[PDB]
Amino acid sequence: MTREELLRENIELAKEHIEIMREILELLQKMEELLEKARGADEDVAKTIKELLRRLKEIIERNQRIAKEHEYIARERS
Amino acid sequence: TERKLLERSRRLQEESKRLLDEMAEIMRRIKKLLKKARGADEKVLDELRKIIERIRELLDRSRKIHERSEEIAYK
Repeated sequence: MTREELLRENIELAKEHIEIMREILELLQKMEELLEKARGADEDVAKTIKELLRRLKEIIERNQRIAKEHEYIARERS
Repeated sequence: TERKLLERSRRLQEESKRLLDEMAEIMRRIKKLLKKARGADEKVLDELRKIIERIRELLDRSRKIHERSEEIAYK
């Protein structure tokens, strides 16, 4: 390779490296989009489960109110 | 009286049954939400995994470019 050819290759290599860094920059942003998507998805799921567990807890407390009343009734009917 | 208390108890069993059925559906819905969330996270991690292997392949070429640049500087 001639000197002028080697320097031109140096230039091409630099330009190629910049395009490569750009593609990585693109891919990093796509990673952030995916990480935040899953982040929000797990937070919506967590919210739904949090309220479902709250509904569930109040149903249980009411259940034990009924059960203790049953017991009070069975005692009375004796 | 026996008849009043027995209808009191009978009315409560109707309430309990509706509550127990409601609890059951909630647990099945919770179980499904977790399975769906796991599937969605596995999907994201699948895609993240592929993005990273592209990045690392881009760093293979980056190292090749650097390696070639040092060659040119040597002589």
